Amino acid sequence: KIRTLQGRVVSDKMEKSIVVAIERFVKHPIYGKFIKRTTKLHVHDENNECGIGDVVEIRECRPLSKTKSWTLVRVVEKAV
Amino acid sequence: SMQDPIADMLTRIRNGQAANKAAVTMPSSKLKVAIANVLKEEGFIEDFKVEGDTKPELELTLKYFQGKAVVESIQRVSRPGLRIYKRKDELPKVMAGLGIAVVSTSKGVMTDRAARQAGLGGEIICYVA
Amino acid sequence: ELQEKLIAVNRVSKTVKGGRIFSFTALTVVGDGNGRVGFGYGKAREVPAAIQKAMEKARRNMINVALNNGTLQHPVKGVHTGSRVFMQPASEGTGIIAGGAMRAVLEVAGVHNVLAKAYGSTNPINVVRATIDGLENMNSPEMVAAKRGKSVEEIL
Amino acid sequence: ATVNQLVRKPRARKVAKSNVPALEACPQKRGVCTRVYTTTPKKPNSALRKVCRVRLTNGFEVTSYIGGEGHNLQEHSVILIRGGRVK
Amino acid sequence: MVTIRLARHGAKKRPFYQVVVADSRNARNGRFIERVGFFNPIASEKEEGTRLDLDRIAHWVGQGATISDRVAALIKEVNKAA
Amino acid sequence: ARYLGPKLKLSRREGTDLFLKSGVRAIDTKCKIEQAPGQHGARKPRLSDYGVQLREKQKVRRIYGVLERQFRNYYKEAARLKGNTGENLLALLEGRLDNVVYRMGFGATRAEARQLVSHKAIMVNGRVVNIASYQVSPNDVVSIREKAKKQSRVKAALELAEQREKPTWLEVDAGKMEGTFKRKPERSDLSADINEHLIVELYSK
RNA sequence: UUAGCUAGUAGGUGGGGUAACGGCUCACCUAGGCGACGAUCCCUAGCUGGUCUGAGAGGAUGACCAGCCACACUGGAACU
RNA sequence: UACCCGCAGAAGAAGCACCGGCUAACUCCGUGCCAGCAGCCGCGGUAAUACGGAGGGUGCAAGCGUUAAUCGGAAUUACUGGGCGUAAAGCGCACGCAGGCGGUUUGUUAAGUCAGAUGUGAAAUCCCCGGGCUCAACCUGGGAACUGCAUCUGAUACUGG
Ligand SMILES: [Mg+2]
Repeated sequence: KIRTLQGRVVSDKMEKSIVVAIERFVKHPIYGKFIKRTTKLHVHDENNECGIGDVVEIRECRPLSKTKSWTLVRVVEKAV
Repeated sequence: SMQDPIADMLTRIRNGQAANKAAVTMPSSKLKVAIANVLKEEGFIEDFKVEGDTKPELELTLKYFQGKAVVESIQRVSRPGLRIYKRKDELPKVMAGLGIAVVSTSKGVMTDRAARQAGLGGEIICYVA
Repeated sequence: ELQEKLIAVNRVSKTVKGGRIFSFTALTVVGDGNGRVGFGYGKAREVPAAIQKAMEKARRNMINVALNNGTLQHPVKGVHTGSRVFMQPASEGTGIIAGGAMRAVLEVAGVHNVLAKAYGSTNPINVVRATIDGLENMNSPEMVAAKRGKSVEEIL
Repeated sequence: ATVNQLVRKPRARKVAKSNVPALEACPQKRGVCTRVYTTTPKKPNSALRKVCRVRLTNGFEVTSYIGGEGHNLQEHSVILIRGGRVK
Repeated sequence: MVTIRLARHGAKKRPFYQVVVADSRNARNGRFIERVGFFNPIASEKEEGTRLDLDRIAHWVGQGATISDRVAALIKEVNKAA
Repeated sequence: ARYLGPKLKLSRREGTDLFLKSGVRAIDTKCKIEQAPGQHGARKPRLSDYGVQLREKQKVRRIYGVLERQFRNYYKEAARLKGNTGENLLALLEGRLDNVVYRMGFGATRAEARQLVSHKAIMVNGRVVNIASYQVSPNDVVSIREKAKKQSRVKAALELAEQREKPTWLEVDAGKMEGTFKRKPERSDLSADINEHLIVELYSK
């Protein structure tokens, strides 16, 4: 129901914050080729619990930090 | 090496017309039969004979008319390096509709004029004229 | 009734020990207003003389073209010797849209409402050879019904 | 011409320049006469082409052909140029 | 705030008015809010001269709209003629 | 914004009939009908493809006296419309008010029809229409108003209309000096010397 | 022939601040942040509806009308 | 003011550019690589349709030319819609990461994709059908369109997972 997204957990080093990159898969406006395009986001996790290199599921929230307005909701396939 | 069996198929059809062969064979695929069961229905081949157990082999029968060929043109629209997805309104008219355009939509494989009457677009495979 | 149009007046030369022998060459096309058309490239020592040889070539060796009512039946392209030329049927009451030799060859072909475009070499000898080849293999709905073993309504 | 190369690099349409840059996209520009003289042209033609070295508005020092036959031009004179090369 | 005023849209010496819902701080070229009709003072015969959606107007007065002088006159005189 | 020069000089250029005078005196008794005007007018050149398309369009303009820009506006209008554009174009030419007065033969020439519309002596649906280039709607009447019914150049032009072929799409009267635009004409209802497939292509380079 | 850039920077905790959330500010932690999908730096530029051309694809373009933005001798700052 | 009648006479009311081919339209005379002309090719070195003048003609028109400026023609950056043996162009080869690309078959997923539906995509403009100004320009009614994006419901052939 909620406008939620997934993506790739890139960084988990800084506290209560993870970096998640998102693949948007879009047509070129002229050449028509479908391009994998990457949108990274600073996502507020709690607990610093996310393993690096992971698929998370996120949600747009009120502005948490100077570079961070995103909070996860849940985690799929945490392992390596 | 093997980047497409479909572009392999159409070229083997294309080179067999000029070679004036009566039977063009190749290993078969599930998508290959779904195309080969159109052109018999659309009247561009005469027979296809899918056989083979360990590995299915599709064997075709080329349609020739007045000595010369029937397949005047055979192309590829959605190549593996560049895919084509057109809606029901942007379905083409091959040789002003006299030829046919093979489109695969969610309702299997059919021609464009059937897909217009189906009222739903999809992935245009090739042009046959 | 076979209306005739000259296309090119031209002066080529051979070279001998004495000097240069100028020779005048000419390209013509004939056509009946139906789907019968034929081109002719003549050559002599004289401008009103080489055209008659150009006509006499064109009066023979004709070609039978499946027209529609006043236009083509489907767009098609035409090539001969680097002279890629695209052509296209049009709606009624728009005239011939072409240039060079292509205006002449379609007018004796008896079409009336076309779209046409030349790419590459506009050499009037090979540009009209490309028009003919595209008009030659343009085929009827009736033939492809017979070629595919169907009817017109089984094609539409 | 592969579309991946076309993705990684767009078609660079060539950028053309003006052959008449001193007007700087203007129809006409005011000028000041600096030297009025004649010049022999190149090989296929033989004349004395009346011509003037011109200080412009923007400080440019150009040469500009005097059209017509006969004129009343001096140095330190205010003229107006339209363009066009002389072959 | 919300206004309904007369907006000159026509040639010189021959006026024509788009009487629309607009803003009382914006302008005639610029921002309206919603186009609720038109008016011609050179409305001749065999043609309508004032075609207004007189029910969405009642929706905005219900929201507390502001009605101009001729607009209050002509909405009356439409209802005093229709 | 009118042509004012010699009429038959234009006829000598295009070589054909342009109907520019009343035809009472014979046209060949007024000009050499097959010599172009001036010095080099006898010798016919091998005239090119560009010229005959120009001469065709220069014919049709000089048939109706229409300058190039205003004629181009007819081309833009006919191209916007549907079907055969030249048939649409000739309908616009037949739609002209000063044309129909000549087609009803109220003025002896088109210029003699034009001056009447200029001098306001016409009523269209009972209304005076000063514009000569006005487009005539179907099922309308074109009446001579009663100030200038008494002009001798009106009724003599009626006899010249008797000399000409009567048009078909015009319910014309005589005793009231009025008419009625029945319907639009066809290409077939006009002459055959005007090629549809040339004036289109001239403005479609 | 612009490849490294960043220290309130980047995140946290706590305090403060604003109509509002948030290095918004401060303190204290943490060393992060960013970049070859062009960061950085330089040059040029108000932006869009649109306009012009082109068969289209596109290309160029932003006077007039609009929608937004920015500016008001210059540089500053608050006031109400 | 719009509009309406008188008034008077053909009256008060046409000009630029062009003619060597390109591109519609030519003679004559001056001129002699001079004077010059010139978008290009190119004309003038005593017989110039290319200079200058005249005549004649062509093109437009209350304007006509030149310059500037943008696209088109130009497929001459080729998505639509190019090429690389010698006309410009395949690295001197090999390796290989990121990268792009992927046999076959079954389920799953429904991401892409397709279909439907909601929201929005302001007005103006353009298009279509009308109307109004004597028409036209212009004004204006209605429509379509605004090629999108968001959301929801599907769809399962293909491409993904
Ligand atoms: Mg038409």
